[PDB]
Amino acid sequence: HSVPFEVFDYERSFQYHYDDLEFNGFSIPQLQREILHRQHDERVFAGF
Amino acid sequence: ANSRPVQIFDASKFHYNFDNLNLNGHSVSEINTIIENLRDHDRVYAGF
Repeated sequence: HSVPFEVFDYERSFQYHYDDLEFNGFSIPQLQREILHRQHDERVFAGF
Repeated sequence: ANSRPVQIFDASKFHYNFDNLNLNGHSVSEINTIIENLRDHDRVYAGF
């Protein structure tokens, strides 16, 4: 399975699953709201 | 008057049914997932 067109969905081949999907106490339904809150305010960015 | 394979299919005109359809403790979804579970593992067969 060295072909790169199935690693996108790993449940069929490797079906790995870590102990938890948390990161610094962040839940998947949670992330949406603070992402929206951050993107609400205008920003300036650097592109290299 | 039921010799026609065109109208032979539906059992509503035959008045019978089954209570359950589970096989070996596996519901429809169990087969519907084990099919791709075995498809992920490639192999070869024979034909006669």
